[PDB]
Amino acid sequence: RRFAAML
Amino acid sequence: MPFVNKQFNYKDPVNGVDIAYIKIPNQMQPVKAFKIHNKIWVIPERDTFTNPEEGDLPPPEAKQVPVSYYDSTYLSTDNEKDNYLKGVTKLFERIYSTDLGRMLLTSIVRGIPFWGGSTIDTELKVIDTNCINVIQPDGSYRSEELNLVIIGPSADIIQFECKSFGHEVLNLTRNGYGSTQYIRFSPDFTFGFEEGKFATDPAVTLAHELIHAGHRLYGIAINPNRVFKVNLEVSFEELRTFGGHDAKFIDSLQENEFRLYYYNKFKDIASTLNKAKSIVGTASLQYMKNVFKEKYLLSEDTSGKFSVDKLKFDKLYKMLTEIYTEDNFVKFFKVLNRKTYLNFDKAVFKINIVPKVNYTIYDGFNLRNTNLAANFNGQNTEINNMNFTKLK
Ligand code: NI
Ligand SMILES: [Zn+2]
Repeated sequence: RRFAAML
Repeated sequence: MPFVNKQFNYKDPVNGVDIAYIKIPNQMQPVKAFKIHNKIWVIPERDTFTNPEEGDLPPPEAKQVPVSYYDSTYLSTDNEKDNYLKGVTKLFERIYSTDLGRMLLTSIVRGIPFWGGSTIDTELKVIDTNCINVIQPDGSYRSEELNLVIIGPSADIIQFECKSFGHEVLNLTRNGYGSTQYIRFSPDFTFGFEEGKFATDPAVTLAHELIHAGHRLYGIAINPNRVFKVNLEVSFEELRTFGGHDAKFIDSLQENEFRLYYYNKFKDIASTLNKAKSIVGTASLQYMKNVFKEKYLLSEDTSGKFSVDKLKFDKLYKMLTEIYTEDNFVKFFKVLNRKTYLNFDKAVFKINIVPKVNYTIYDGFNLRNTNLAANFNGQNTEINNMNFTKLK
């Protein structure tokens, strides 16, 4: 998963 | 292998062996899939199966570029699917062409999900969600083991991720068993990162996912609920997947507690192999024992009994958890890349890596013998401006 998915 | 054993075209005739129609444990209509390598399949379709809550193509409160991106039209024609297929193929070859990638891919092929789907503890049975149903000439299906499926994204085209089917009573990705990994991914988009002038090499983005899949295939993935404050909370799993600079954020004590933990889980598997008396399927209990001996690098004594070798375990474990990392892949590819995981994409670009004048197995975007060779010009979306289309 891309960092975007931590947000 | 040259890795991928042939140049598939999406229109190539099915042969029921490496080009066929399949089902993925859901009823769904069959879709055309391609085995590009032992245990590895590619389904050039938008993923509207693997999730019940995800069987459509943009929701009301959807995020904007460059976090999410929507286009229900993407991957709906045979030309697109053929292109998708050839893109994914290229990236596998690009990854495989590196020593690091060669190893990761080998660990993945070897990483067959454990046969722990039986009620009797002396019986080895495959878990059905680790297979696909492959259509045969009479319209009958045959179940086939696989480790990895590359599939088109769902509604959100750039929501790349590893997904796998669960178990009523087993945590396959976390108990050392592993399960078949479905990677939502697209070769036709990438991201501009800080600082977003420079585009991420799609080979790096796939490798990232392959590393997650590595973890999950060996049942050593870390619960996403396990996070570390970073400043912001990020999962243990991602920080270690990226590696490099980010390693600093990982508590070494927990790191060691998981290691001992999974050494034990491998003992369980060894112990189970020792107690095995029967198997389901067609070869062979002895053959499956050897398969798993190799996966978990178990040691076999003269009486044929299995045990975990501490050295071999430490090497295997280290390989999967801190050698296969995004940061390390960057080094091998010698491309430009974010130096940390905590880096916001600043843009999204439509690309096309299939033409060899656009992107090569060896240089990615930064083709040698072109103006794009130096200073990562190939990754510079302002300089290599015909290879990138900024989205919305
Ligand atoms: Ni720092
Ligand atoms: Zn990730």
